[PDB]
Amino acid sequence: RSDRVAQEIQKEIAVILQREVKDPRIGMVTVSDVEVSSDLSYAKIFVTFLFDHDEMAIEQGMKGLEKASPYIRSLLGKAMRLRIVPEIRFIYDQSLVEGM
Repeated sequence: RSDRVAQEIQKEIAVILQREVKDPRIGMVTVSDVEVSSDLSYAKIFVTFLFDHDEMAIEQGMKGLEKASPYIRSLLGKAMRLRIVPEIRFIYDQSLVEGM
């Protein structure tokens, strides 16, 4: 049943990340996927940043995301109305992207 939670979190965390994260060095934070453990206890949030050329900026953005994790879990909780909100971890997705 982790699929429903993962799908819901992807939907909702996308919205939160677009609205709450404002850092010009990384730009829009996009959610590429979400995986949730079978026990619905943990979630992995794969993300990419609009500006990905400065390695130090990417790191600072990933630290900002971890520092902001408790607040982000609180927003998910409100958005999803879950009794137990999974712990969350952010992972930068280095998968191949074309775009154009």
